[PDB]
Amino acid sequence: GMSNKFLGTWKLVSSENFDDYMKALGVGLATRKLGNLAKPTVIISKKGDIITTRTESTFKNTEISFKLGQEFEETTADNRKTKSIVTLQRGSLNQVQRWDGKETTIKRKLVNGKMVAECKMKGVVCTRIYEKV
Ligand SMILES: CCCCCC/C=C\CCCCCCCCCC(=O)O
Repeated sequence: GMSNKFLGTWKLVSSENFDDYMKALGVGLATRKLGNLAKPTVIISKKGDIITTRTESTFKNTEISFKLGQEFEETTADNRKTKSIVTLQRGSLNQVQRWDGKETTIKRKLVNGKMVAECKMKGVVCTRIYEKV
């Protein structure tokens, strides 16, 4: 299952290409400006087979709870209503969001104790690095 090394509180220390990733999602300028300034905390916890991923920032908070491999309804930080699935692949916690015939993926993996999130849509790739708090 998911490594217990994912569990805990993570703080964003680096973000590369987030603006173009948000543009690809259809996020408007004012929102992108605040999104680029945000340095969120991400909290990953588990209760039984239910994993919760909570994101906290001054601008927006989000929270998803899911079982691996089972589709769930998600509301994203930019208020998309998606159908999402999280899978485990070679230690990587991989989230796919689908809405209106579109798709984006967020792959979270542990690298030397950091969590690295790779966000992909329409060939635009964003990398966000988090440190454990
Ligand atoms: C990080 C999301 C909350 C704070 C920023 C919200 C600003 C704009 C909403 C549009 C961004 C939606 C995509 C967020 C992807 C975050 C991936 C990650 O966990 O690093």
